[PDB]
Amino acid sequence: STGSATTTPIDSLDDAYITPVQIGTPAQTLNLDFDTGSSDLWVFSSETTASEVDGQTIYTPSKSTTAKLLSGATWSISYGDGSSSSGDVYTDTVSVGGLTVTGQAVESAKKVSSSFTEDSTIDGLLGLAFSTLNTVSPTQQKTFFDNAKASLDSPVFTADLGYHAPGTYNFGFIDTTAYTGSITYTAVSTKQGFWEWTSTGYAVGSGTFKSTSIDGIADTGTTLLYLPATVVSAYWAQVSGAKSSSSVGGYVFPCSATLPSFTFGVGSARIVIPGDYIDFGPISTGSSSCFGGIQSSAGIGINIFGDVALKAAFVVFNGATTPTLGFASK
Ligand SMILES: O[C@H]1[C@H](NCC2CC2)[C@H]2CO[C@H](O2)[C@@H]1Sc1ccccc1
Repeated sequence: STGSATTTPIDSLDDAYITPVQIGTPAQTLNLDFDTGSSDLWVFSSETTASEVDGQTIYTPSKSTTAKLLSGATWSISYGDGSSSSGDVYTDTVSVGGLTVTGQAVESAKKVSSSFTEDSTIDGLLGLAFSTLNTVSPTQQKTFFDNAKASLDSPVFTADLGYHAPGTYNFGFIDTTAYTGSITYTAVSTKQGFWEWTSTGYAVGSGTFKSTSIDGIADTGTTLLYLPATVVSAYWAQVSGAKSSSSVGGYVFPCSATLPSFTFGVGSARIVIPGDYIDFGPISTGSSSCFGGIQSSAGIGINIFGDVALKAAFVVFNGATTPTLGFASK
């Protein structure tokens, strides 16, 4: 089997991407944030505290003839930005782009934090990291990919995120028309539950490539590119007037600037992030100070190849017995 679904930016800055997902019988379609940095599939629901729902589409398990409460099961998660959600668990039928999993754990939110409430465009998350990170207690549950894997033509999924444009998530096959040149595969460590790999270095604009190992995670659920302070300083030093602002919470730059590209290494291959991918627009409406799309990971504990990096590539999440990651230009 295979599946193929279009993923769409939630706003003009590509702050996140949403992908339609069918849950239950009859289908209830929710727009979920596919997140390769977490392992819970959770949704706004009929159980979510009413004051914490503000325009999201909800899953109503009582209207699904295939929904079954998973007795005694609860979940609770918190993300890097300090947002969180929690609730109870159903199993139900879940389909993505024509690929169907029966008995998928669908984690129904009873509570969500303010950031989730305030984002009307995201109805929940679909985790695609390793199932060892799944938060369901007392019995940990499998991700959609882990449940689908054995049925797939090939045990893989691919992320092809667009810049200011729709893109695609494919399950079970590699669309050889969706990239240029070859896909370069690189080793993954699953020891922290992430698609964790080591980039071979970087360049800023037309500058010389610096060979240096950068361990980080391929994370579709993180908007920006978070890298070591040394690397980030080298990037922003090439932008006149750019500075790290403690008040704003990172590097900002004059909106009149032309940003240089940023290249990262995948083995001997190179992925080039165009400068405009690194522009996240005015810090507040009407400001001429713009927020940068490359930021320091110093306060995080891990480097994160988020959407700013991934959208510059066709990315293969290879879930073979020994997982690997593939990157191609496009
Ligand atoms: O990019 C943000 C995400 N924003 C959601 C998007 C709709 C706007 C969420 C999910 O994860 C964090 O908060 C990351 S920042 C991060 C920081 C430290 C560690 C990991 C990630």
